[PDB]
Amino acid sequence: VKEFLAKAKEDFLKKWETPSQNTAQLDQFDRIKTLGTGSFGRVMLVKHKESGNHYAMKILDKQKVVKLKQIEHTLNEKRILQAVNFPFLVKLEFSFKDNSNLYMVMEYVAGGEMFSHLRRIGRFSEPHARFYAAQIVLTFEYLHSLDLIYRDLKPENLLIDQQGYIQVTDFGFAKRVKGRTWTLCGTPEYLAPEIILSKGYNKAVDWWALGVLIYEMAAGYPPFFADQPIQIYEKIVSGKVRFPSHFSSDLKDLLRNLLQVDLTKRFGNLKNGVNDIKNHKWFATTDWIAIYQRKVEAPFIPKFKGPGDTSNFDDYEEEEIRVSINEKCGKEFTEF
Amino acid sequence: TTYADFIASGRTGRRASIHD
Ligand SMILES: Nc1ncnc2c1ncn2[C@@H]1O[C@H](COP(=O)(O)OP(=O)(O)O)[C@@H](O)[C@H]1O
Ligand SMILES: [Ca+2]
Ligand SMILES: [Ca+2]
Repeated sequence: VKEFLAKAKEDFLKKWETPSQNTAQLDQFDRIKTLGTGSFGRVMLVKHKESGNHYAMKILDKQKVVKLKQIEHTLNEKRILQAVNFPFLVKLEFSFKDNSNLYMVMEYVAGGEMFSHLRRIGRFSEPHARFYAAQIVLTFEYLHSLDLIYRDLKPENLLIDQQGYIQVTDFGFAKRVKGRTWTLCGTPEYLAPEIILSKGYNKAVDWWALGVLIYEMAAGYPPFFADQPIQIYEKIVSGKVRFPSHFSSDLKDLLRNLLQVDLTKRFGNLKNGVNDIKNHKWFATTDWIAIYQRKVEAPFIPKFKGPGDTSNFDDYEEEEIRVSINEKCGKEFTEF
Repeated sequence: TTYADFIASGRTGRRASIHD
């Protein structure tokens, strides 16, 4: 892996250092329907006029971004996503801005969020959860080797593609950092205790969040839940975790090592790095290269009926995409 | 059951990010 990652870093750094800009414009697409939303962004299925291809267009209102103090995070999101390349990371096809909004146009991943399948089916069997987990382990090995921390792992940000494999989306909190950082950001159920306790933290928070993800996939509910975030933070900080009766002993052992409040003990954070996870008994049946190569049979393949089908996505209320005749926040977003 | 307690709670739908 060390040879592959070295070359991967060279490729990434060229793009990190000279990012792509302004590679499309709004009137090149017809907007069709909203696919999903987050706290201040909307992603729409669109059709590109000259190619006929569909894409997923993330639209951010620049004034909302500034009001919520997310300028730096948004510049991070686009600078990093345009620079990465890995089989389980969604591809950014175009980006541009206009007087009012920022646009990130990705490949459309039609199989829907992992979230919706997970809630509907209830939970995933351990082989099913393990197939998805292995892809995240490989993706975090890749991202961390570029000095990137991802910081927002959750089923709502994981899309299932037409072959049943994962595409990670939402680089909103991704950040290139050597050593520690302090921003309180993420999703409450997925936050590592060191984030909540404000002491400064590093890429080990992504391995914690992997533990949450695996738990939630295999249990059908998170290891720490409640009706309000403060109550969740209390449970995370207690760190007490209880497991469903049906979890295997191997899964329980892995999760105690990922949901480890002690950073000198947390898997992914030790001397052997990601190999403590890759070599754990729960992953004994996983062929790590075949996963990378996408040669493993997926446990589940969402129905797909045609270019532009959105039936694997919930419906959303639509709103006008307004573009003012006055430029908003031009200086702030110059490099976008 | 833990399942029943989760399903009756108010955080079973899509979760938004926080960023403070
Ligand atoms: N490439 C894509 N293909 C299909 N759907 C997408 C894609 N990217 C995002 N989505 C959908 O839109 C939602 C919000 O996108 P996201 O990037 O997480 O925005 P936010 O930062 O506002 O949460 C996702 O949870 C998913 O439902
Ligand atoms: Ca999101
Ligand atoms: Ca986001």
